[PDB]
Amino acid sequence: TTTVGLVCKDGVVMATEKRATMGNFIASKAAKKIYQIADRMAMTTAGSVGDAQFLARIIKIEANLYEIRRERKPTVRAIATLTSNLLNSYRYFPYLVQLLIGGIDSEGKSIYSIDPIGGAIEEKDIVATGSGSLTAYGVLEDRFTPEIGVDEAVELAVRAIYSAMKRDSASGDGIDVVKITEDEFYQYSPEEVEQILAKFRK
Amino acid sequence: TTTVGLVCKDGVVMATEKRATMGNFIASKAAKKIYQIADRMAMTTAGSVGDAQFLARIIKIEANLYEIRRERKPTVRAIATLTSNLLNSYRYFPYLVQLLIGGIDSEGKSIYSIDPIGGAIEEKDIVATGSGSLTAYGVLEDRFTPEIGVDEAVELAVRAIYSAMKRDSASGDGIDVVKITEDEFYQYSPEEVEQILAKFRK
Amino acid sequence: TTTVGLVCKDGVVMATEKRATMGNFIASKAAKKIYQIADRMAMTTAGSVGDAQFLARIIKIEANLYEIRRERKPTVRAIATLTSNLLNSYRYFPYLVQLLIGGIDSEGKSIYSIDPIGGAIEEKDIVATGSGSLTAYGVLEDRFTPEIGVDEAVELAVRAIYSAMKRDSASGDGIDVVKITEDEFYQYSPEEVEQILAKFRK
Amino acid sequence: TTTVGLVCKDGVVMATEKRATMGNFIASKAAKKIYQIADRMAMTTAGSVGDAQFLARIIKIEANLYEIRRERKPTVRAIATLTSNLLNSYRYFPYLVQLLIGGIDSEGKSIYSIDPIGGAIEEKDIVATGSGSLTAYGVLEDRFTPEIGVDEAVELAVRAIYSAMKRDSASGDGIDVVKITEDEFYQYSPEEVEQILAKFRK
Amino acid sequence: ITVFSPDGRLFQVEYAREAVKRGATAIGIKCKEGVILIADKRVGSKLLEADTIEKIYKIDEHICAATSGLVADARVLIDRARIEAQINRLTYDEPITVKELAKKICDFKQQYTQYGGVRPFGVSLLIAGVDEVPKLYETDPSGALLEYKATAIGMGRNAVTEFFEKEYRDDLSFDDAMVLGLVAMGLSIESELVPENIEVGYVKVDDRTFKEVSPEELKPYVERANERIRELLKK
Amino acid sequence: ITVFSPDGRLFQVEYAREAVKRGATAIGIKCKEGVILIADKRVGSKLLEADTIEKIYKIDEHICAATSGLVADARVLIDRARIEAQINRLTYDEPITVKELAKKICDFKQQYTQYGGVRPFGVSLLIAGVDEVPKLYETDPSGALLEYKATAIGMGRNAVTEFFEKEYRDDLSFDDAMVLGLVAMGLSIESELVPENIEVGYVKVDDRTFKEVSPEELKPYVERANERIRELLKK
Amino acid sequence: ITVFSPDGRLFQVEYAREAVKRGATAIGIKCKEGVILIADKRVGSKLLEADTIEKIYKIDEHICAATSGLVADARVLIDRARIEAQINRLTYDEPITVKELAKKICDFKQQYTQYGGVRPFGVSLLIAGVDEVPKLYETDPSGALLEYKATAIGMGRNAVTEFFEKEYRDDLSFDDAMVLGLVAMGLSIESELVPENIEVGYVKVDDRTFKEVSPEELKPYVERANERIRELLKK
Amino acid sequence: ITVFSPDGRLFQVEYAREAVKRGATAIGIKCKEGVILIADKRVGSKLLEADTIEKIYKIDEHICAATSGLVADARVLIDRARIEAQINRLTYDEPITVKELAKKICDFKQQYTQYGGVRPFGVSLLIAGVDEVPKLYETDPSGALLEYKATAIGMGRNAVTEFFEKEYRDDLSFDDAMVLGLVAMGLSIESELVPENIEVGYVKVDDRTFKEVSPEELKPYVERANERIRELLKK
Amino acid sequence: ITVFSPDGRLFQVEYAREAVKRGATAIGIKCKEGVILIADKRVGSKLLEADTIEKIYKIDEHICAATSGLVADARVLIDRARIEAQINRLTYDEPITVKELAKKICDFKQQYTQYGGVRPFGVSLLIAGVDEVPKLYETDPSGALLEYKATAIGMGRNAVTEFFEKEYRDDLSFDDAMVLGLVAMGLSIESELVPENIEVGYVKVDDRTFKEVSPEELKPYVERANERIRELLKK
Repeated sequence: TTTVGLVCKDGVVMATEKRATMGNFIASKAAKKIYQIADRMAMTTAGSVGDAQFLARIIKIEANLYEIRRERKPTVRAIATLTSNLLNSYRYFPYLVQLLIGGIDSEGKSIYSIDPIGGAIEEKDIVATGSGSLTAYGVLEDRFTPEIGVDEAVELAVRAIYSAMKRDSASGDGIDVVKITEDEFYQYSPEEVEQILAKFRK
Repeated sequence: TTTVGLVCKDGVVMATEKRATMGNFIASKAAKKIYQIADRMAMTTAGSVGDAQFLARIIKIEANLYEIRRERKPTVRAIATLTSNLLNSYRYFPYLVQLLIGGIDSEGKSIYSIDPIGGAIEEKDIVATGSGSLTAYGVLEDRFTPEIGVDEAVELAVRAIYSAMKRDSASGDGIDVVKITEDEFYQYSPEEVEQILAKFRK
Repeated sequence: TTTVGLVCKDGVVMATEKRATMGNFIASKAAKKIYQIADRMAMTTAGSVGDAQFLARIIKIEANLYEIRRERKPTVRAIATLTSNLLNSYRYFPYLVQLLIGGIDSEGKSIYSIDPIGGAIEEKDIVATGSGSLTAYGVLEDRFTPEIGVDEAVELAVRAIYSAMKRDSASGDGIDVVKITEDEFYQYSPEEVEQILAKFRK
Repeated sequence: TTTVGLVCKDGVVMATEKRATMGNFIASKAAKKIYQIADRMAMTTAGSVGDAQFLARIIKIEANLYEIRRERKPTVRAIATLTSNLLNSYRYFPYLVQLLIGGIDSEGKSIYSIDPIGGAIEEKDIVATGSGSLTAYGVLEDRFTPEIGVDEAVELAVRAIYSAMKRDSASGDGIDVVKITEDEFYQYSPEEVEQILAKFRK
Repeated sequence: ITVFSPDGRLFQVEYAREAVKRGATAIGIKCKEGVILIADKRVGSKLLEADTIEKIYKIDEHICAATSGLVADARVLIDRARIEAQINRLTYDEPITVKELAKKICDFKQQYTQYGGVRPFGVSLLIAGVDEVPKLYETDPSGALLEYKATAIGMGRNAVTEFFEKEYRDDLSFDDAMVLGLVAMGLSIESELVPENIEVGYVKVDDRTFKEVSPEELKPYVERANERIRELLKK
Repeated sequence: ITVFSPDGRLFQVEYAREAVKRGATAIGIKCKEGVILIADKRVGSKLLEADTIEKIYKIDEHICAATSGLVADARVLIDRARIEAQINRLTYDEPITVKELAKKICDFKQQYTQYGGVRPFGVSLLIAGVDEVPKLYETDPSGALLEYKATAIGMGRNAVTEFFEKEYRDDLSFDDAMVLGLVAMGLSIESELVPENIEVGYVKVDDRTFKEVSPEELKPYVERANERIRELLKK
Repeated sequence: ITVFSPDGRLFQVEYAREAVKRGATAIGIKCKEGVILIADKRVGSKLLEADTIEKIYKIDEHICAATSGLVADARVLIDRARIEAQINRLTYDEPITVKELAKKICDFKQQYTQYGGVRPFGVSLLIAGVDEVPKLYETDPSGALLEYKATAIGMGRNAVTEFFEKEYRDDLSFDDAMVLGLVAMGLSIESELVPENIEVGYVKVDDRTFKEVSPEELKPYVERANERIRELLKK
Repeated sequence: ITVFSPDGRLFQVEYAREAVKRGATAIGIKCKEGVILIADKRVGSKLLEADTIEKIYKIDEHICAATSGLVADARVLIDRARIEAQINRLTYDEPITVKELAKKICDFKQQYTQYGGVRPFGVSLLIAGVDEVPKLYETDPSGALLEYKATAIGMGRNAVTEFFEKEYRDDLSFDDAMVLGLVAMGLSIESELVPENIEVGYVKVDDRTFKEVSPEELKPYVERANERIRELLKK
Repeated sequence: ITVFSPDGRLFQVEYAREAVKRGATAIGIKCKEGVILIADKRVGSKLLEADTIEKIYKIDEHICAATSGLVADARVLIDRARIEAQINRLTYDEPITVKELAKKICDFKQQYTQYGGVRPFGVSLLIAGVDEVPKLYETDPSGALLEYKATAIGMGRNAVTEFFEKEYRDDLSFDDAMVLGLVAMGLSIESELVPENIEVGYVKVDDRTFKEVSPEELKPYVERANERIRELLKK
């Protein structure tokens, strides 16, 4: 459990682990925990895995629903605030997940962190939930400067969750990353990320 | 987690601790536990962060709705009361917060504290609410006088909050302040506040 | 709480202890746990006097109603099953009172033991309930025959019940007994029974 | 409690102890624990005694109704599957009872066990169930042939329940037994079963 | 109640539309520089207070609507627009588009027309705002939606709409567009206007916030618009 | 029940207005110094104890309302109006305005006009109070909200309004206004009044409290009015 | 069911009033020293028992009611009144006053007017009591509630009201109010009463409780009235 | 509302079918490389903006559906299609097929025809889409569903269906197929098209994503079409 | 409203029956080797995609029904019959019998003519299958089921039945049965058959699996039937 997210001057990069365990039994290690909600808009999730993917599907269906219906793709803001409202209505039922929905929209770049009882907080800045987060956000803040490429942003996010990986293997050992550039929506998958961590040894 | 709020002779100035934690861990750079409800009304929350956010949004929507329907701008009492009856209707899905809603209307200046158990009480010119409040009352009330400028008051608010922050090992950094002067609803935000508290050192 | 119930060749007799085990507390001494449901049909209870008396009122009424509506005297099985459905419906409302409903009809004679969790067991000759169930039954077993007279059954029943009834001294004064012989729904009353069991001593 | 059920070349034979306790006390041994569902079909319960009684009446009433509605007797599987759905319908107030419902139809013979929380499995030849399963299955597996005849099976089926009920502290008070030979639906009764063990160690 | 006619029209929608027709005219004139939304106060006598009559209701904070028809039906549909407009801010944290709100209040009209336990509204609304470009809508009792660049509802509808086929232009100067809509209003009533027996609001492009013409500001526009109104009722 | 005509008017609304015509007259006269409300009890028989009869109903501490139409409809609407005024106080801790109280119950009337389950409330209510400045509204069966400043509902509407059309000045000290309103009532019924067969309430500017004017206190006004009433009915 | 006609009257309510007139009269006379409520329980057949049949039903201990119109409709309303008077004692631990009770069952009748799947109760009730001072009421099937000094419902309404218009006085001796009341009853039927076919109950001030005037104690009043019942038919 | 006719039809369906004839023609051409759906947004005034009025709606990411009949019903019916589509996608992670999408919205029209609580939706839709092969449906206001290769609903149905019977192939390639449906549209309105008076969408096979034809991209096809429309019309 | 005729018939049901007659003819024929079911894919234009018109629905793995009457109703009844069939499966883990499937949808159909709030079905189905002997049922719009040894519904109702009275031998083989039905169908529409204006499906006994005869295997049975259809339309 860690999510990191950073808002560059050339796009948006988010990262997450692939591995979250309940007990010593491994619930996933092949699940993506970054989902793509709308064309160039992602959702990243810290908490349990299960609720994260089921929830991302509803928010995706609703995002597609906003696009088709209103004749205009939804803002990052629109979908974050719509997830927040849903979470809050849904506090009788298991959707206690702390999510970072972010992307690009007509207003530029943003990532919102979404409180698990619903309640968005706008960031033009950087964020981590999780239990890997404590270390990662520290390392994240050290080499982040507001003049930053997404070329190096992917490196940094990998680096940050590598720090989280030292604690337990629960975080890291599989890591997803996304780069979003408003004309590319690239989800690296293990193999490529393995080479960006092959410059960091492990 | 404390809020102070003070009615000045020509406005309202109130402040909170920006400090928002999960453990003791700082997830984002900003998490404003101060909301603008109406054009010259605030809502400061001492207690939970996420529950506050969503709840503020409701009240805020209703303050706008009020204005549009009645062709009259809400008074401080109106929003403040509206919130009490709201909390009480919605105790089935309780928000565990001690708010302070105050600011400025045609009628003049006032700040009300609102329970989730309900009831909006009015505080004459000083109020402190939170775990840090007992410490806050101390600093606030020595140097508060019934005649105090808005400018003299901002110095006092930051000071009243600051006394708590050094005391806790789960606080230290972050400040909210809003001077509401009857022309402006200025939200000073971290940078500007910082030079206010580089006159009281550490 | 001891109940006996036995099907003769020529009568049906059942007995109970006057009050249940309530602790050292007592309320009245015109309390009874033996009620008349239909003309020649009784209900004896193991459990609370209050729970037994209320439910008995509902059953007596439905029995009376059955009788009227189909111009046929209800048979004991008809009431025992009727009472089975009331209990199963009310298994999450407090009626853990466990009933022996027996007496006399056109189809013959029985005693049916009816449970909070439903069904009805036709007891073909000897039946007890309670905490005094094992003690009281053993006394019965001893002199029971399928040819026992109505009075011998009365003499048997009072001795048998009196043995388990030794356990409580704030219920060993008074005894419930009933004769069902198709001509008498006789309920003896304390005084007339008491000279019988002077001989088995107080 | 212990059940068996034997599938045969000439029938279905099933057996269970007749211990039926209410509270935890044996009121009387004037009970059954084999209930007749259809013309040539039985239900034997392992689990709590209370649940089994009323539940037999319901399953049964539905089976005479199916015979009436469809002009054709139900199959072994139809009743067993119904009992599965029946259990799952009232699972807000659940009945915890493991019913072995089996008997005879045109398709041949079979015994289906149904679990209180879900589906109905077929048991190929041999089925047993209860806290006495472990011994009772132990008798079966060292003497069962698949060319086992109906009278032979009654002797084997008794021996399984006999051996099992001695060991447990929750099982005894005679053996109930049933032969379903599609010419008779014979229930051996206390009288007869007692003689099959009096060829043993009584 | 609501059933199809042998023409395949709704008897009750056509009757609802005539209901609009005996209302009181409104008018909306659009430009690239804002959208002007004007509605005619009813003054029948001098006992009618005429400083506190609603004819231009503000719905959301950059979307206003004017009305004609049954003022009772209309307010309730307007209150409903205001709740829907704020429900958008609650669930998406962004104001409703001028189109988006328009559809949503017409769902409300359309549901009533179809159910036989209730009758359609006998109101038409003009909903005008700026979501990022000026918009002006006209909704019909059926719940039909038509974007427009100039429009009128009410009694003056026919007069004004015909009028806009000559005068209206695609781009206009806001000060021009404002005056052109007072001229139209003047024409339809068949008399000079007085600043306090007409209502005017506007969403401008620069403000993106509904504002409403105070009587004094209005004053010069009535005066310039009176000269052309005079020319027209001579020819 | 309620459907539109080929002429666009809801038959039920139009007929509810005939009920209002068929009712005992009230009246509102608002000046700068506060707002008065006068209602005719009449006659009765001489067995009617018509000095206990309400027709002026206090809704809120600073609001009263009068009525004409169906008595039954009137009373029920007034009980909802009173509930509404206190519900505002429950939820916003501030008294309801005169407009929002009048508005809320007109929305409630509009609910009973569109639904075919019910027939309309056949009542006109005058809502008068001083909430932030004297305001006197008149409500109509449909929920037509119109603000007046001197008005009449009931059997006396045609007469009393023509009276107010020449005579109403906006200036008026409170006494000149009460005498004005009383004269108007007198012309309708075509005779001199009895202060016991009329009931006068008022909400004042200076008190901002409702008081109902008892026959003792009303006495000097009546005397100065019966003078004028007799005079004008000889012209 | 219930619809307005162009004459502004709910036709079903006007038909209910005709139902009242076809019922058996009751009458109430009010004095300073209590209120008396007399009702005709007169039977048409010999086999019909006139020793038990109510036309004066006790509501609360301070309140009584009489009735005219459809006995079935009445009996449901009166049972409602009995419950309603008792609901007051639950929640405020005081006895309901006469106005609030009559008003409450009237608010109930008014609902059944305006509810489209159910029809107006066809009944007028005379609710008499002494809550502090004497009160007498007449309700109507409309929901109309009017306080009267002396009145009738039913057959006798036109005759008896008229009769009171001359003979009733504002104050009377209880004993005189009683004879006057029974005279009015005899004039209406145009025959002499017997005690065995009228019911007279009251609520007195001094007692503050309801008692019912036993046939033995009815007797002397009926004989005293008999002389005048003839006198007025020889006039 | 809806019941059988003595001729074994349903009145409300038949009059609804007439509602479609009284609408604005639309029209679909299915070829092997896509399905093209062109609708007539040909306007009634010059102040009706013909560049922000919509009559071809996207329903999913490979389905678009055009409409004729009543505007209001259509919008709502299609909104139901958009939710039903996405609901499918939610439950099965597979995008809803044209046929099956059409079946659920036909069930919905059928519910409103079936049941006596509500009147039918008076619209015909053409649902166009490539599920995995190009599919073109016609939906009728009863809830009937028919697969066509080329079809029309609305005003132009008579002209357009007759035209395809005289010119249409199935080895018709995409460009020629676009011109066919634009030519056919021209015949409906008995004039040459204008690119601002029609909206065109197509789900292609190769893309398998709906993309709308631009006003820019309309122009090559309008030019070609016009040579063939003029030739036919001037004969 | 569905009420009684003074002839003991339901009218809505008689009217529904004519809707069944005016529908698209199907037809089932049973032999002791399985049961066939043929339904005419009806085409009015060359622009119907006729290969995709469903007129024989599969309902379980051994049950199929074709239909005649109103197409909208027909589907929902069939969608109903599909869930119902499966529900039997879900609770008893048997297949539903063909008779019981027919009962259960006919019990549904009855509700729709029991309640006067909603309209009847106007669809008849031919539900054919193999429970454990072949079956064929004709359901009625009342909701009543009759077992037929070979029958039709629709416009061929009398033509097909008449034919079967003479031709039907009982005691038939499948290949004969196949052709026999085809003749009966070709005579319904009174012309010669092509395989692509009929859809044909069957449940064999010796497999108990449903199959739809693709036009490839269909063509040989047609060819034999075109000889007999010709013979008969030339006598």
